[PDB]
Amino acid sequence: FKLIANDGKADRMIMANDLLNDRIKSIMCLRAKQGFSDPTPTLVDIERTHILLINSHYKPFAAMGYEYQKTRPNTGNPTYNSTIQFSIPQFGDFFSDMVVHVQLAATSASAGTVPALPAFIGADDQVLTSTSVVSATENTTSGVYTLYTQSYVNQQGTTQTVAAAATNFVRYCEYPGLRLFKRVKFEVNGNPLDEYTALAAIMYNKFHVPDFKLTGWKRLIGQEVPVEAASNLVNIASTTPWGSPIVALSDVNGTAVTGSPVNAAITARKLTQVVFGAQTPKATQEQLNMFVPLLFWFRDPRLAIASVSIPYGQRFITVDIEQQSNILFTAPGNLFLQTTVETLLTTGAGKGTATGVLLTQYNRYTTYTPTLASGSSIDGTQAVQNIELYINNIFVTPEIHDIYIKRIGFTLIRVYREQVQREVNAADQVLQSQLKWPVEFIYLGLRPANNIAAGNTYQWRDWHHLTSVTNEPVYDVSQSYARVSIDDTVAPVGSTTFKQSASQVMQNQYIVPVETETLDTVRVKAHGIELYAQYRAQFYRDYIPWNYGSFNLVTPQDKGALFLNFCLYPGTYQPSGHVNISRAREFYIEYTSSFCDSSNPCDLISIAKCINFLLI
Amino acid sequence: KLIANDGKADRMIMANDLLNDRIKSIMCLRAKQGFSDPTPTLVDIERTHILLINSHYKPFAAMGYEYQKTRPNTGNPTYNSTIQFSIPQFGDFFSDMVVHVQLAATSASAGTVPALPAFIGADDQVLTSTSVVSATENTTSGVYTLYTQSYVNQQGTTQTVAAAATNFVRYCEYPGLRLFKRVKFEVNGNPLDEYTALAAIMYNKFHVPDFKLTGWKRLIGQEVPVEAASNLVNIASTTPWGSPIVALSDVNGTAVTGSPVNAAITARKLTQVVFGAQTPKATQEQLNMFVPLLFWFRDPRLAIASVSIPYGQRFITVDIEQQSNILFTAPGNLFLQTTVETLLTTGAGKGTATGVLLTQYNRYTTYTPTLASGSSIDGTQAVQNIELYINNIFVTPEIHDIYIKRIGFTLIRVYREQVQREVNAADQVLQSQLKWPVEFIYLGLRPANNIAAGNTYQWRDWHHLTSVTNEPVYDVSQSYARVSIDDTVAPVGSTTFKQSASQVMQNQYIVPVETETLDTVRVKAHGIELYAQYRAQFYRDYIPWNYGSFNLVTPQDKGALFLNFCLYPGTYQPSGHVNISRAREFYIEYTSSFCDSSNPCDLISIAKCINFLLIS
Amino acid sequence: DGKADRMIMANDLLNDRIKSIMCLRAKQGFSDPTPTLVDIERTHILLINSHYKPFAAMGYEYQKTRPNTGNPTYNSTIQFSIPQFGDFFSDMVVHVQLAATSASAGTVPALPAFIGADDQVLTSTSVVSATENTTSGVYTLYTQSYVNQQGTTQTVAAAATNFVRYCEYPGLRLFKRVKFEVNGNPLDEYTALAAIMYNKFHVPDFKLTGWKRLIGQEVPVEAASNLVNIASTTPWGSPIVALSDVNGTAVTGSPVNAAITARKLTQVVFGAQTPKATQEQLNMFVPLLFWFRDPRLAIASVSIPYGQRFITVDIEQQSNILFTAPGNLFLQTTVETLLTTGAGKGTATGVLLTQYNRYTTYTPTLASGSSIDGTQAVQNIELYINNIFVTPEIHDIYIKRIGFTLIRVYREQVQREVNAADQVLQSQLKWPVEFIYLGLRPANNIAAGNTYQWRDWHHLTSVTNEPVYDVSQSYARVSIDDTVAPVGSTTFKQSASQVMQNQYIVPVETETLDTVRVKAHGIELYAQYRAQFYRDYIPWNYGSFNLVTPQDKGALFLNFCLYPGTYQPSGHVNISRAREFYIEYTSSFCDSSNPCDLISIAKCINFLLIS
Repeated sequence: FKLIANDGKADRMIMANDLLNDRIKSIMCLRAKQGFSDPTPTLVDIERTHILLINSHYKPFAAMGYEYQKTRPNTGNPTYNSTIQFSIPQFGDFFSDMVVHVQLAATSASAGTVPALPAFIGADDQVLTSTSVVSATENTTSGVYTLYTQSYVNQQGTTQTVAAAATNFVRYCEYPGLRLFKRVKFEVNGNPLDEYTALAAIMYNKFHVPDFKLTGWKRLIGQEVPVEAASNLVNIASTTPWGSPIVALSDVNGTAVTGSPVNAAITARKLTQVVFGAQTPKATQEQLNMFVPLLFWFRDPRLAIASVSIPYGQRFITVDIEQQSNILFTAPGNLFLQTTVETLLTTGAGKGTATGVLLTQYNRYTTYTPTLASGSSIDGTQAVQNIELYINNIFVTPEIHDIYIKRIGFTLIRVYREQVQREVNAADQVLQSQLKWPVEFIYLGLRPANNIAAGNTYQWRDWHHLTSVTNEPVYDVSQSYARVSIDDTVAPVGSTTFKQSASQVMQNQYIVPVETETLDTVRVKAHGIELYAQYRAQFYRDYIPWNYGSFNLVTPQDKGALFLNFCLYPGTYQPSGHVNISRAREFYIEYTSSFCDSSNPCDLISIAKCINFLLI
Repeated sequence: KLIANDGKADRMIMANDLLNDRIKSIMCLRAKQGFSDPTPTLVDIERTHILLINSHYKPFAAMGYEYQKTRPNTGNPTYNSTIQFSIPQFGDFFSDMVVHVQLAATSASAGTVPALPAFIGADDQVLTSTSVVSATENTTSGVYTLYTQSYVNQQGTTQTVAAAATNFVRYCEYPGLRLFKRVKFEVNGNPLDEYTALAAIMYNKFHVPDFKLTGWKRLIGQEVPVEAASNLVNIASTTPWGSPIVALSDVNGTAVTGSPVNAAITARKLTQVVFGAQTPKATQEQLNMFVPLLFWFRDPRLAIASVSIPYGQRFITVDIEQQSNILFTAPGNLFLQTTVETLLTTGAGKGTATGVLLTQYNRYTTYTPTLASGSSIDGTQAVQNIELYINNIFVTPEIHDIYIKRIGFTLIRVYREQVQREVNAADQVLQSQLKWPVEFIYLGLRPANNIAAGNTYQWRDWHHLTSVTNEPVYDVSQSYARVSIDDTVAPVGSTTFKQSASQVMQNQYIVPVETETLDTVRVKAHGIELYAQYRAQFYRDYIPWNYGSFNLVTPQDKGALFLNFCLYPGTYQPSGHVNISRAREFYIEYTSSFCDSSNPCDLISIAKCINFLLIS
Repeated sequence: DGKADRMIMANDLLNDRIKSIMCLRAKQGFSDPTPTLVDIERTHILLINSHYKPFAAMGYEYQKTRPNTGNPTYNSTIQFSIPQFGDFFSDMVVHVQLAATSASAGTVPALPAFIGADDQVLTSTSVVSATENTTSGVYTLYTQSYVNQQGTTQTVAAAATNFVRYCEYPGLRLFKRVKFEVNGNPLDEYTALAAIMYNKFHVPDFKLTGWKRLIGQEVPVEAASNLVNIASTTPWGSPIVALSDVNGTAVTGSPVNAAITARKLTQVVFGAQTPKATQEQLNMFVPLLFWFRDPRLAIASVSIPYGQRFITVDIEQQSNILFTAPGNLFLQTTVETLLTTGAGKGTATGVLLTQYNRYTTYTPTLASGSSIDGTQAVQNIELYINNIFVTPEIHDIYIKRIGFTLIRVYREQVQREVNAADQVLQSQLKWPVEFIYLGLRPANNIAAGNTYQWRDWHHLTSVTNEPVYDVSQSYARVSIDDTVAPVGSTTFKQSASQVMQNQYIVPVETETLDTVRVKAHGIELYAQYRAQFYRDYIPWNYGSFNLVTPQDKGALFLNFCLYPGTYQPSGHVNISRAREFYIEYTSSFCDSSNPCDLISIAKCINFLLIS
């Protein structure tokens, strides 16, 4: 390797080594004539034109240290569905990031009973006991007798009696720490200095938690994390699980048989993902521990709030707590409805009925459905065992503190501004009347009202989704076959003494959450002037979060989360664009919907982050 | 209790005795110089010390942006054509660009069920319109082996040969990346910069971190996984296993290895499903893509002055791939059922179809998705819309005229690609495309078969830089059944106690196994070693891990290599390059364990070079 | 305008600055009165700005080096020279090559003991026992045997060979000790404990796959299945699809046609951690995690000359890197139940069989006398060094004017613990502390007797194994008399089977730390907080893309700076307090029966002279 510092026009413009060497010759000549003993230039002299890519320089920081502090509420024993207020103690010169520790008690569902059995299916041979319900459909024309059986069993398959004991399981909604804080408010002198609701908390969940922070984020707000599990070897090189008669076959023409398995080429095991946390239904949800961060601007250390700048008399963190019925839900436990259909094909007298003779073919089909126990609901006495505000307090030297107060003047801050408009229109133009400061960007969504409805059995999951979610089942079915000869003196091949039997049993069932988007197009208009033309919602959900923000902006998973951007660097502190209001009086967000109508009302959610100023 | 001045260590990191001296001095000068306030200025402190609590920012020269979409000058768009957009006159600058492509919903044409496979066995051959049956006698063992093959749909209903059948349709992986064969930024008739799908897949591998991946996939039409949860598989203190095998102990009291016990946790499984453009469907929905144009001027800092590239001579030209490389036929609801049955008789005629005393029966059943004959893609599928979206930046007139008169020039990065087809196991390939300083080079040796029409996995392998083979993984359902056919003799130890067993394919996965095509790579330029002969994992794993930070993603593709020559690939500030003298005689040397005359490969080399752009 | 826009953009100030400068330039006689971009940038920032500054000429090239200590082996000290090449040397990575290796031939072990007390038979292929029950008429038969994957029964004492696997992250455990020697004295050094703290905290997802490939961790491969859902059809037979009861209501548990067309994805692994008959040659590029990996902090070769600079790697034993695992050998456990109703019911001679049931599991089993190859060679080991070159003019200025460089060093202490709560003095802290990795790893995680040591060795919690079963369920009915109506008859036989289709092992983590408290020279730096504060909140809040929230439930981060991972210092623990530094813990797991290691790895600030 030889370094080449000056090769033509390209190197002259990128490295400028001829100039750099000329600057050195000039600087050493001036220092020498001016009487310096050391004529070699200073590193600053070089840095006035050229950057040094190898450089160990740094600056000393004004002496600084920090320490967290727990604080209990002024409002006594904490409960669900209440307002909890913390004082911001006088401790550090500044206070910065905050996080609230919430402790929810271990809880179980009340005792219930096995519900009544389903109604009859077939019109014939109806029998109802305490343990099963049996009906049948005859068909003497085809000779097929269909028998319907439904019963209740546990996981091991033991039949459960109607009205016997049964207990539902309990689960927390997804992201319960985000839904638990109905409203979070930082107020000084009676008025809210900044505030946000659970809609902002879930907007943050979708746009500002990259994967290198996700596992801890999920743990802070009570969302279970998946755990990877490894299986036995499913492929072993040079062998196969298939029996020999079907392996490595060739047809009569020498060609390998389509559908004939061959030996595996690699040795591999399977990975599966399991969850067993707050969102998985359990007989007893263990004590839930969450550390909910407060998503205020001053979480940034550079933006730490000077303690003397706010009186201790009226400075508070005030949190409205969601109700338990929106956080904890019952779910089916160790109780399953077994639905079995059996077909018996007879060919003799009475065929198609229960008295038909000569059974040639038998088939069984069976599914299992998790079932709710009657009268088993959540424990309403579940205690909020502990809640405490953690405040990071920063300390500085007395000299710098006095200089900082007298010379800082003000600080640039960011605040939330929320508006929710109920809609039954497929298309509408919604004046944004809570938007009233320089807006950097707006989170936008059209959440169906059913996502938060107590009648939606999937509210625990759908509440934070911004789309209409339907549930598509995926079945794992075990197929079996069996043939048996009942006459040891007659050849089975081609005889009715060569019986047939088959079975399809449900092995497991998955639920695919299928999102149907609620926004087709979005338009942003201010005083009859387009800020954003009518573009497909996919432009705001996919392209804008992809192009802007760097690691501060995450492309959202939710198909309904949209980002109306007005700045060049959405995550950074340095201002880089806004829409002032200002002539923003008539600020309109116009949408088109293929989902929203009178039968499917939705909430147009628009949350903006605005710039304001705090004078210290 | 802050400390600030504990020893030499605190003296060099915080320098608090120095800072106090500077403050005490500054207060005395200002007092001596007649200032009303002697306390220093934050700038005065920051000339030596850095302030960790600082809300300072600089005002930005007023600017705002707005997107504008335009249609091509070349009329109705089609596959296999050139589409050209003019860049309209709108803002003072134009920046990031994205192209909306809309492909009509499409399905395959009607076909037929193909002919059944040939005979497997030599005996008892029967050909039906609905099944093909053969057999293999074995009088020595008494085993009659019966082979049956037929066609079924998903529900299992038999399909008649030459009856109706329709194939499904699928898109190739990353359709938005392959759709654009070439993308041109044209000025004065000269290509100012251009790239291919090869550069697009290099970007897909190296510059899409996980916090941008979901949105990136949606922009280019790649399906996104959807996580689905199952029923509870583990329930604390119970089991799915029947009691006779649960928690057994041997005669010595030790727990039986292989005897399952109750579960200790309660868990669900998570599986992932896809159902988008790449999943075969009877009808693929209207595919909407917003394909970003990966030019350098996507950076807002590097927006192009509208005056410096005049209107009327600036164009975006896009070459569109043929339809047959984007949309593909895949098997529909038609499956080949492969069944082997073995009959173990012991009486007269054992091993033939006339065997009498049947003792054991086995059935083995696999299913293979099958293409219908004469069912192909719709060649009239229209490109329903294509529009270029351009971000337009507006600035004040005062700063505009100052910047255009003073910036002089701007650095740009341009693609420079070369593809050399190889049948040599090792070769030294002169890189003739290189004319300018090179920051880094994307490298790969892609097998020609990955883009060959004869490859039925071309829809998937086209962007892979290795040789991919397909390894089946079988989910097998095993069943057993035993029945006594004589109620007067005990079953145990009697031939009246018949046996039956079945193995049915429940599902099958395809594992894409990558075989690396590059063993070692060496970089030699102007008779100078810039990279010695190093293993391919050095360029694939080590270099992307060490350099680039969040701007350089470690590639999943095992054949993606990154030859770096700068310290910070991904930043605008230059940080190293290969100079033009060496770039004009530049060699990339490889050794391969795969490439030979039976496996031709293309050595793809795409360098990112530095050039310049004058202003007006 | 107005007020808000005057403070964010100050455009009326900017225009007045422009008007002022253009006039003063005209007053002073400048030919071009239009302002300079610098003059604008003294107050306002230019969001569109293609300006850059030229860098002093500099290039880099890597170099490969073989060790001074002869042929490399396991369980040995390997030392490298740092050759003289560039003016500075920077990032380092070590290529390790481990030979392809297989287990020695062994045998099929002895069959298990009898389960039932009756009808006990032992052959070379199976062990059979039975439990009678004349009261219920159920005769239970137990059969255990060895098979391969295809189900072919294996004979006791016949040939059988174990597979081999590597521990997880073999590149991190192989380098038992990595140290940078300068003039005899270790300038900085770390262990595998520091390497796995980097694994948990400093590898974000955009670097994860290559990291795993660098240190020998297998990477999952996504695999797609056939279609499982097809719109407007179903896999279920007609008799159970879309049923309605007698009231017209759709039947609960009756499947309907699929609404979407979807296929499944699953992940498979088949690398160094997956057991194989032959583990092919393993190639790792293990990076050395020293501070001077940052190009800016590259070490001047003149200040640390050749001959007095070395990289020394202590290599772990093979028994901690390579392990045996079950091969193509499985124990089949089968239970059959025969309910008879006639004479001799509940015994082997009972007549009238109405119900048959079979339960069958398979457990992967080790072959006897099949162990790892102790002669497996370290086929190659080489040090890669990035060498940085500069012009002679700037090197001269830089060596005379830089003075010193701040460096960071690892300081580690391991404390064997049997107390449920303790106050542990951190006696290894010489220098200012930026942050501390904390962990309480059970001694059983690195125990030779722990069959899961290949996996648990780097975990900081107590790990237990929870099976998850895939079970195939079957049913069969047969009429054995063609003259009797089957419904309601004992001639209508019943049969059912549960067969294990697969089995997963879920690693269940039990945290070993409940609360942590930090006391230093009589000062509380951290009150007694829950472990989840240090594992979840602190890594989430701090560090940006340089601090990853750890997956390990036992990884704790004791932070004392504002920007961990960045070169510019942003907070530390003064040395006075560091000399009397205590970490007080509370544990639900550690006791006299469960020893644990309190692992504390501090990152400290140190200076380094130049020239």
